Amino acid sequence: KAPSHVPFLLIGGGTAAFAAARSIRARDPGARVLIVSEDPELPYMRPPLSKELWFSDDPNVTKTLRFKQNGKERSIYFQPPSFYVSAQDLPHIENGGVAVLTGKKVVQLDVRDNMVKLNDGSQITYEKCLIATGGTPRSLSAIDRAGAEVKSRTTLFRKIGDFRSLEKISREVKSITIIGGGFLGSELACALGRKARALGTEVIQLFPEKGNMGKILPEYLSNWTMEKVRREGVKVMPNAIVQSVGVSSGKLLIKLKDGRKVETDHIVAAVGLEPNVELAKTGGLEIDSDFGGFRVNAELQARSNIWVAGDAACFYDIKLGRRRVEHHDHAVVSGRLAGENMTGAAKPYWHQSMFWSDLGPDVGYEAIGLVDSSLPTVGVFAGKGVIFYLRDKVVVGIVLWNIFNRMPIARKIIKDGEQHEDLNEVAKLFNIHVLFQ
Ligand SMILES: Cc1cc2nc3c(=O)[nH]c(=O)nc-3n(C[C@H](O)[C@H](O)[C@H](O)COP(=O)(O)OP(=O)(O)OC[C@H]3O[C@@H](n4cnc5c(N)ncnc54)[C@H](O)[C@@H]3O)c2cc1C
Ligand SMILES: Nc1ccnc2cc(Cl)ccc12
Repeated sequence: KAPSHVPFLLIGGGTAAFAAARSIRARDPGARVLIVSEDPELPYMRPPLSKELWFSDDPNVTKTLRFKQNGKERSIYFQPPSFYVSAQDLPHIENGGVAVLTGKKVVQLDVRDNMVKLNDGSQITYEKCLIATGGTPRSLSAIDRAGAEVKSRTTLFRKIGDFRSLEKISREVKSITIIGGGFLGSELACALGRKARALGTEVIQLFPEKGNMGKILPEYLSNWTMEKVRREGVKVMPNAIVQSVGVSSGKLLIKLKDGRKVETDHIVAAVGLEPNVELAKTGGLEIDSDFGGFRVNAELQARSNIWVAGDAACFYDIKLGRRRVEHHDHAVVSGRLAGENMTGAAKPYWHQSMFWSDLGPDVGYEAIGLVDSSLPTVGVFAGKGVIFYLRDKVVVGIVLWNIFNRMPIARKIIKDGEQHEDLNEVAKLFNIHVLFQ
């Protein structure tokens, strides 16, 4: 099936890989691109798995994997199978194409010989290679010590299969507990909260921070967000640190360090991500000790014929410094950029990528740049506002709270690197006419 040589080899079949394949095909007409994906599915977008797919009117959504966005229905897959060609035919099809080798994992990378070895022993030589391996969900040490019973009833949410299995659980058990206050955990709490209001079931979200998104948003806005999640039918337990997890009367028992105890039927752990850097060993590729991931330069390049994009890429931002970003749009932007550089562009990361979060069709966040609650922040509000994240009197990150269609404005503010004595005048650029942290 897999040919012996391919011009463009993309390792990983996710968002960054697909954006690169499209970019390569657009920049190099007739290009022959092979995606190798350990997952059995073709490249698909993940944001819907914690959002639109749960708010669908169609009860066959679990099968169709179609969702309504404003309002137009679409598939979770980036392209239908008709868009792709088979790997075996990729060398011979006139004017080339894009092929996906599913159910196959690259286990060895030989940088000197421009070659990889798959889990089945097959070997593929390449001319240009992209590493777009993404990451694997983290787990809690308390769950790793809890035993097989607890582990079998704990979900690490990332893939289509995780959505299908958790959606079935939401219709079978009476209580689900989400561990993690980040965007994924909070989105899933709002999604399961909607499903639980109709079924009369329970949804719990606990995390160590004082409020939802506490590591991202300032405290005043994190607390406002916590109240909104609570009003979606969720029992939110802030300031909760898990000490142990066990099984009691057939139910899961979560013991917190502060003495509280939570009984539940199923657990969903949304506690971050680890970059998939296993190939750095055989490949002799540098890993970044500070941010994790493959260390690459501003052009996303690691070695002469190897680039890295997406969640796994720790890159140099010429304006904001060395970073590693784990956002959907960043995978598209960095994958597209890598693709262009794999066809001779030599372009640095320049167009900043944005990210967003929806806590239902009511609350919506957009953000861009260096967004960290540790940085000093200035928030101008009017249920609506903009949060400026500062560094040396220069806005380095922006959060748009219920403000839409103004990302190009935020992108220009950060690019300009200007200093501002009255950020209230900058807030007017977002149609905002007070809080510090
Ligand atoms: C449920 C969910 C909701 C999200 N919602 C949002 C959102 O609303 N907004 C936002 O900005 N971001 C969101 N994100 C983040 C965004 O989806 C990720 O940043 C994006 O998917 C990263 O793209 P990627 O190509 O780098 O990695 P991935 O999408 O993880 O793709 C990597 C693929 O490569 C495979 N792979 C790994 N190693 C190998 C190997 N050795 N050989 C072969 N294949 C391999 C992995 O199995 C995976 O299939 C969400 C993520 C999840 C999971
Ligand atoms: N709404 C989001 C914004 C950014 N990053 C996210 C990562 C995950 Cl895993 C889930 C949701 C996200």
